[PDB]
Amino acid sequence: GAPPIMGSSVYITVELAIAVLAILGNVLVCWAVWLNSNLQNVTNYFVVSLAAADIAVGVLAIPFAITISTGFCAACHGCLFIACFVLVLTQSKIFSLLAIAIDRYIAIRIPLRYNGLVTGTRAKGIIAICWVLSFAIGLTPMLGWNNCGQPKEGKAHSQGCGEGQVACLFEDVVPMNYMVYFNFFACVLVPLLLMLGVYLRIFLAARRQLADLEDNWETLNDNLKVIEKADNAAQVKDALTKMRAAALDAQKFRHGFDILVGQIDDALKLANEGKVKEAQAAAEQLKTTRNAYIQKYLERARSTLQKEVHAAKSLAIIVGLFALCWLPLHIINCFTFFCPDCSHAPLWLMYLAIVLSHTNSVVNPFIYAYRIREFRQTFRKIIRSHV
Ligand SMILES: Cc1c(C#N)cccc1-c1cc(-c2cn(Cc3cccc(C(C)(C)O)n3)nn2)nc(N)n1
Ligand SMILES: CC(C)CCC[C@@H](C)[C@H]1CC[C@H]2[C@@H]3CC=C4C[C@@H](O)CC[C@]4(C)[C@H]3CC[C@]12C
Ligand SMILES: CC(C)CCC[C@@H](C)[C@H]1CC[C@H]2[C@@H]3CC=C4C[C@@H](O)CC[C@]4(C)[C@H]3CC[C@]12C
Ligand SMILES: CC(C)CCC[C@@H](C)[C@H]1CC[C@H]2[C@@H]3CC=C4C[C@@H](O)CC[C@]4(C)[C@H]3CC[C@]12C
Ligand SMILES: CCCCCCCC/C=C\CCCCCCCC(=O)O
Repeated sequence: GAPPIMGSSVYITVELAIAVLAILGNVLVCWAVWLNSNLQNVTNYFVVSLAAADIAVGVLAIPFAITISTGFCAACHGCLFIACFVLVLTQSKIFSLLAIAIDRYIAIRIPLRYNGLVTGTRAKGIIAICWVLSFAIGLTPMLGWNNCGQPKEGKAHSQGCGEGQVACLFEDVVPMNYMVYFNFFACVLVPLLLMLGVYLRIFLAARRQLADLEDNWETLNDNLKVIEKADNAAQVKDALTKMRAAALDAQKFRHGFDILVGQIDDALKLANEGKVKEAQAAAEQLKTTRNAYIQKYLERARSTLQKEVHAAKSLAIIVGLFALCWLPLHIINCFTFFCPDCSHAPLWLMYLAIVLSHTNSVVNPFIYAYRIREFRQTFRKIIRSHV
């Protein structure tokens, strides 16, 4: 067996590199929100809670991980705390991520009421409430769901540990049924699936709204055809009534729809009197209102929904990379736990899976920079002005 300090040295050098980049990158996220009022919306308060958790990974959870890989003699419950602290920070990120998905779902489903429902003061109260539950979830082992009542006394002796001490190792003190049933299944997988449902519902909503617009637009332009090409009064009235509801429905900028419906009322009135050619010609005045007001709403509405879709995809990539960085390690615990006949994943793979999970704390800054113009532009200023 190769001197264990050769593998540890690599693992540790890598952990530190990752802690450095987690700190830098998420500091930049915070500095960017601090400085650009275009980034000071509720959604980004959760971005900031997320970046704080990732700063805390680099400043505390990674040094803790390095520590608890040595097996050092430690009081069992102090071992548990350096083992479990990172579970808190991770739970924090899961709640931020879920909050964000719900925020954008409210934003696209009821845009009209979002600013009176989703306020900065309520966001901050939700964040605080989430941090406190994260401490309760990730430190639950401290409350007694732990292996400190059944230490490995042979192992503690072979290391000369004091009395009451254990060799301090994540899997020796944190029970694996906590890690699998409670943490993984219930505190991680259930929320990720929820977030999956929510982003589903967001994309469906957006897809339905865009079609509604495109329908309303076609109701508008086809019912005109029916008018130009009629020779009967009632044909004109019928086609106009179907433009008016499709106009009021799209209304749900004002000069544009006032004129439009008013001109439709104008033409409806003419058509009820049997003035076919006089209604057909008043209808034609609508086309002028279409080109100048309605088609510009169609397009800005389309543009806003495409931006929400693009934004929601950017945030779902954050959640997928969270899942990618953490599932291997969860999957390993599931084998450790459910297959006592299987050999334990080898050390080298544990190294790989642990460092992989920690790299998640580096990736969010890059997503913002690659996918969110306002962040990317801010990031450039901060770098230039303070190289
Ligand atoms: C925390 C967590 C979460 C969260 N949040 C989610 C899923 C799984 C885990 C998680 C984490 C760790 C772990 C172990 N170490 C210290 C360390 C470093 C290098 C090598 C070694 C040895 C002794 C070789 O095993 N041990 N750091 N994290 N171990 C396990 N099974 N699960
Ligand atoms: C604000 C931040 C920097 C505070 C950080 C405090 C951290 C590093 C402290 C608080 C609790 C501490 C632990 C409490 C108890 C023990 C048991 C002892 O046998 C070995 C050290 C160990 C495991 C400590 C390690 C350091 C520790 C984790
Ligand atoms: C989420 C994406 C990246 C997929 C990740 C799947 C990974 C974690 C899977 C693929 C193959 C798996 C390994 C296959 C075989 C063994 C041997 C067994 O004795 C312990 C589990 C162990 C060591 C598995 C650990 C988890 C593993 C490495
Ligand atoms: C959406 C997906 C990623 C959710 C997570 C899937 C998890 C729960 C699945 C993926 C593959 C599964 C493992 C496949 C094989 C074995 C070996 C068996 O002897 C014990 C169960 C165990 C260890 C399974 C446990 C559950 C498992 C780890
Ligand atoms: C913004 C910071 C939020 C502060 C949250 C503090 C709430 C902590 C909630 C439950 C913690 C449960 C674990 C208690 C550790 C006790 C240590 C011991 O057992 O010796």
